Amino acid sequence: AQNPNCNIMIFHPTKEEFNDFDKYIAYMESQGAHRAGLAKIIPPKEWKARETYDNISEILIATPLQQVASGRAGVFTQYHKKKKAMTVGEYRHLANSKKYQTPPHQNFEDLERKYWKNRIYNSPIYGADISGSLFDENTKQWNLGHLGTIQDLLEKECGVVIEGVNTPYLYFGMWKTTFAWHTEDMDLYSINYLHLGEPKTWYVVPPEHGQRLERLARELFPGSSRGCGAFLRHKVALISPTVLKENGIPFNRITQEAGEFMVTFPYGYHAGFNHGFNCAEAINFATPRWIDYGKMASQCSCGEARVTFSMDAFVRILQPERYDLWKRGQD
Ligand SMILES: O=C(O)CNC(=O)C(=O)O
Ligand SMILES: [Mg+2]
Ligand code: NI
Ligand SMILES: [Zn+2]
Repeated sequence: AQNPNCNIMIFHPTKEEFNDFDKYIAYMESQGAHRAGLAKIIPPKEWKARETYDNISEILIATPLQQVASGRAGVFTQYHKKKKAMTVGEYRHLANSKKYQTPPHQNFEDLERKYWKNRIYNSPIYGADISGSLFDENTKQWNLGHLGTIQDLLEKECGVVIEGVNTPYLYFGMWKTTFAWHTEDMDLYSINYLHLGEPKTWYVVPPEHGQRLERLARELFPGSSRGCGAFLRHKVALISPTVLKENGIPFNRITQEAGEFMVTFPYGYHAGFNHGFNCAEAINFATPRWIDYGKMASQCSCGEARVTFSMDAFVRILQPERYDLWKRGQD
């Protein structure tokens, strides 16, 4: 069995290997990459996403979100307070302001220590889930707006034609902006490209051990767990690496830098934070191997999770027994 310790693997495809996306995901899995829940892919030196990032300042962040924490430094939740619209140029100036800018630090490990010590005492503002793309239309390799759609994959594997679309999303981050512990909708894959700016640190639990994380989370967030049997789908809970180690939870960590892709695998729980002003693009995707994970994905039906239009068909076809309860949580 490849990668039995579930380490995060890093890949360096050649320009030829970068042509066929599906084939390279299957190759990474042949080497055991999915066992980690997360892999890094460094593009060949010949590749670029677009020519420059000099002309992005007029993109609008319609609903910036202030991430307000509650709890203790290593075990906390966050809620998202809506703020007034602002452009990417305005957001970049805000991220660089004395109130929000990255502090002086020695290296990534020092900054990680500072994050976990001090995150809860600040409320950073995040631009999230902005439909759009920064890939040039002429970039033919690993262009996250030109991937095969999840609806087409389901139709190819299972024969059922369904409604829905699958488009990318942009993220604009600052120091201490935080992504809570979660798996993807319907335990899909994700891919994330860091277009520009400062790094993103990731934490991940191997898919084979995800239920260990879920059990700790029920212990640590006992009111939330009573409220909903899949409350991690709410995407509000944080647990630090120190707390995970104290509780024996298997996990790994890695820092993504600008120009690098990350792939998350089905049922790989992940969380992380941004180092300073940055912009990422991400989308969900599927392969044949996903279908069995989609069929078994937990679901939130309490009302909190609310998700895209295109999840309806996935639940309807893959999880007909759960569909009526889930749709009620949508309504
Ligand atoms: O960068 C982010 O805020 C979130 N990214 C992910 O959870 C992802 O691509 O799956
Ligand atoms: Mg612009
Ligand atoms: Ni994710
Ligand atoms: Zn719920």
